[PDB]
Amino acid sequence: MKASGTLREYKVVGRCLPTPKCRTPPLYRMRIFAPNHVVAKSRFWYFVSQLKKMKKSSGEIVYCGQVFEKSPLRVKNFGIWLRYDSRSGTHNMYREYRDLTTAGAVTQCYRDMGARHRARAHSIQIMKVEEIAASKCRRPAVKQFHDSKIKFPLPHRVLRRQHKPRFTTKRPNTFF
Amino acid sequence: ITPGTILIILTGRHRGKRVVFLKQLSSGLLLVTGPLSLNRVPLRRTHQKFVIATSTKIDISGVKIPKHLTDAYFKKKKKYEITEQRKVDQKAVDSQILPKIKAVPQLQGYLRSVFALTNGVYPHKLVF
Amino acid sequence: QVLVLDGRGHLLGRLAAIVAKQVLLGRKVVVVRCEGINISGNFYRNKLKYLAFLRKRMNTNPSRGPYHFRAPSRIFWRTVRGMLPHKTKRGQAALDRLKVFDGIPPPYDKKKRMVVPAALKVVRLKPTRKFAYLGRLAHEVGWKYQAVTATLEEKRKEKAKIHYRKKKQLMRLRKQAEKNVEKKISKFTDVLKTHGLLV
Amino acid sequence: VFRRFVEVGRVAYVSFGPHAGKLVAIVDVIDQNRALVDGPCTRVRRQAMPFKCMQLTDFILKFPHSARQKYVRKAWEKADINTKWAATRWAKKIEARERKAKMTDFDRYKVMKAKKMRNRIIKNEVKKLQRAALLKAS
Amino acid sequence: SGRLWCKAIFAGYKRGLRNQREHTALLKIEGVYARDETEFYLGKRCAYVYKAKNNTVTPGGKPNKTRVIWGKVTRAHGNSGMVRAKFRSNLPAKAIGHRIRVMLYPSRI
Amino acid sequence: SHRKFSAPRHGSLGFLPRKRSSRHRGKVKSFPKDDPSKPVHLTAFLGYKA
RNA sequence: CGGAGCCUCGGUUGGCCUCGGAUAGCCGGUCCCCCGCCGGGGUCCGGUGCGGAGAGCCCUUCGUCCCGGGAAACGGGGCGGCCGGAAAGGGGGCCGCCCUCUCGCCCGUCACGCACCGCACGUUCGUGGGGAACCUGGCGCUAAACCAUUCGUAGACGACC
RNA sequence: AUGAACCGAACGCCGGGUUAAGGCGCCCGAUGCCGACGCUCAUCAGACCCCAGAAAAGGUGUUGGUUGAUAUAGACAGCAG
Ligand SMILES: [Mg+2]
Ligand SMILES: [Mg+2]
Ligand SMILES: [Mg+2]
Ligand SMILES: [Mg+2]
Ligand SMILES: [Mg+2]
Repeated sequence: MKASGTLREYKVVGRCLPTPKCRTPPLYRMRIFAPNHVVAKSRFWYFVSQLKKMKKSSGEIVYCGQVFEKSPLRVKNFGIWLRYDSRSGTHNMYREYRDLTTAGAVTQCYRDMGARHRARAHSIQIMKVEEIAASKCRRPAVKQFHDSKIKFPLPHRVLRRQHKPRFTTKRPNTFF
Repeated sequence: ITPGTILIILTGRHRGKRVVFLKQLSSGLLLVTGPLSLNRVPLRRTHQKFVIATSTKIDISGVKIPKHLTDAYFKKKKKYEITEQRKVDQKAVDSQILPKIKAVPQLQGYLRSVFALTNGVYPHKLVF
Repeated sequence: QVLVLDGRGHLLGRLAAIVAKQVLLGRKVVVVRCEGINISGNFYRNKLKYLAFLRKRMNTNPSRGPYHFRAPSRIFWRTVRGMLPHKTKRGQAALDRLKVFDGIPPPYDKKKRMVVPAALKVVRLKPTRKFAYLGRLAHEVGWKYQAVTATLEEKRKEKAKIHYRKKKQLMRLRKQAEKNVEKKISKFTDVLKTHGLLV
Repeated sequence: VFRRFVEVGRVAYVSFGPHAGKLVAIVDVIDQNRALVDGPCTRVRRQAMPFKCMQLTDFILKFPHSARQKYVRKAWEKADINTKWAATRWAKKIEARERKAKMTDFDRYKVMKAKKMRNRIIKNEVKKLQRAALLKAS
Repeated sequence: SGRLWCKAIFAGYKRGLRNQREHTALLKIEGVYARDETEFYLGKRCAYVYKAKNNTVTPGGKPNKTRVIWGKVTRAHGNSGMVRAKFRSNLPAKAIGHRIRVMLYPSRI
Repeated sequence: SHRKFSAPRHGSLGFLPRKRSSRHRGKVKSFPKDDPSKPVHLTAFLGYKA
């Protein structure tokens, strides 16, 4: 799997095929994040195969729908637990992000994990994502934004749109 | 392109000049004519493709062009000589067009002037 | 029709690429005050790289070896040449189109210098990074005309300062004239204001 | 020093992006390079917006960082931001820029004719002032 | 009584890194540097004007030494406003970095 | 292989272009640096070896 | 210095005649202020997504004809003097002249200019660079190098003194 | 870049369009996107399978993570008894 663009949160349920041994196999539900449902179901089967004695052929999907953010207009702090493979040995991580949507926080988690640890998407597997209150937040990089009277300027405005005035006589100003 | 609009001729000998548009001929060409007193433009045919149309129009719904001029009338015959009827029709249509355009301030001078491209003038950016 | 690019505050390679492409498009580009060209990285690394360039030399006959020019203008000219197919007629023609000078000669001091923001140091470099002046580096490596060029630059800057003072007083007189004549040019002003040329 | 500060309750002009050219009031700051914004009186929905596409102005209206769009409209209309923006010099030259882009061909000729005479009048007034300065000097 | 054609620079042929097709030419029209602005110039008539040694016939006037190679503008080329043009005869390589007139009578406004 | 016994190089490369001089009379490459404090005086002369 | 043509070479299709310089700060006025060979600093006032804006500025080319209104009367065109330029020197400014005008620009009236009958390289910087005499008149010009010979501070021959 | 074996893909002579692998500062067609998120100071930086060069060990350079501690009963410093 590759985290192409913003990920989407998928709710997927699956169960084994009915068998003469047991008529009703239990139904298992998982929360996953993937570019589309086609790879989402593949990820679900990968996790279920790794967890229980269920396989793609021995089981079947039931419902693979997309879970929308309940409050996409409220900024929320998300604590994300990770289990990824490094160059030698695997590690468990807890990282705090700050985003409007759970899927966006997961996408940002994939981006910065790959940036900081070279941990690619196939190496990273997500285990638990939840909304965490500011009091329960622990990482200072996220706690610093928890200020009612927050106020900061934009110090250095790097000149974008360089090539439109490409040949000009004016030295650009970075103070506004 | 609507009757009573202003056109810019780009190809013929009267290139770069602003002309008043009358109507569409039966041959598909545009029957255009400017005040000959202004920009020396007779009753002349022109092609729709080869003409730029600007967003400046006058209401000529109250004028009556002669109905005896058609594609055969403007068809080339075979040194060129001007017939008396051409002058008569040109005066007849000028007597109805020129007073109308003179209502709009600074319109006669605009028609007398020509169209040209200077430095930094780009047709895609400019809107006419 | 001829570009005059000020070399002050421009990154070496970043400016060279734009100049080389513009010249290959057929333009005539002249770069002025090459001693003000900045180079990214610390000054020691930049001079160390150029010292390595000096060491690289044909062994059997140094006369045929690489021609290490010490003047900032010729250093910039060489780095632009590296971005062109100078082995071909079009590449040599482009090099002929390009003219590079140290300082601001009288043929170009009376004109207005252009600045390319796409290669400006304060735009393409973080404020916390270190940079090296091409003129200082050239003097360190063997340029023999930093002082005389500096004196000439000082003299023309003083003369341009006097010219700018006269330009200022002309502008002030113009605005005083506009304020005194607005009564009889009002009809020639509102038209521009309604068409977005004087607001 | 600085005079414009990104704080809860400041409006900002948008240069590029989806809603370019429409003022939006920042409600809360999400991250270092992203903040929640909402323009209730200019038809801009509450959404995330990076700082690099918004130019903060010197207009601040007071409301809590979690207030709903209902209050933001109330604060915006009571502060009368729209008329203040219409009156500021910034929007005046923005609108003048739009006017000169909207300029037709016929009126462009009219402006060219008008500006020619205007330059002539200004130039002769300048030179008749210069000779007065010269005779005053000597 | 002035110029009635846009200015263009003959950048080069429609070429790959190691191959070039001479039937298509790349033109850089002055002023336009983006795809959303190169839409206007599609379908225009592009002409390369050059002089010669001996005289040649000139329509509507005395014969002189000027010759042209007519062509049209096919479609856009890249995000930087570069455009593709096809001429009746392939443009000679002498014209690299030289002015090409883009007419306006193939109008679409 | 290497040179068995190290020896100094014959001749000097500082005068490498050992060619007949283009000009007959020896010309002065650089005069001593001038200083305003000193009085005005000549810095060179021409004679003939006897 | 003060006319018409021929051959060849090509691209070009209005110019911008200038502060320096910062980018976690600038720009323009300003004296009610203090010092200096008008410049610098301090106070104050206007802007700053730069409007004294290269997203910018100037000229703008169809013309002639008559009369009228708006701007100019101090200016437009062309003969003498005064300075400004050295990094690869400015076809700039200033003061008088005998000639000339309300023509030059901005809006109104009048008509005309091969209206070459829809159709392409049109429109220029072009007295462009190089060459041959045709060319009428004016002001100034009658040289040097090489070979040969000698020299011998030099030298295979050239070369050099 | 370069190349008998690598990736795509196999070939009659051509026009139009679109792609694979690989690319889009310049050479050199194409990012002249107002591209997104972070890391990186190198006085030997780094820059794409085969591939053309590096190891064990260490860093109070800098970033993230794990675990165990102590602190308003007033800690780690730091200056004194
Ligand atoms: Mg030895
Ligand atoms: Mg020509
Ligand atoms: Mg394979
Ligand atoms: Mg093909
Ligand atoms: Mg390549």
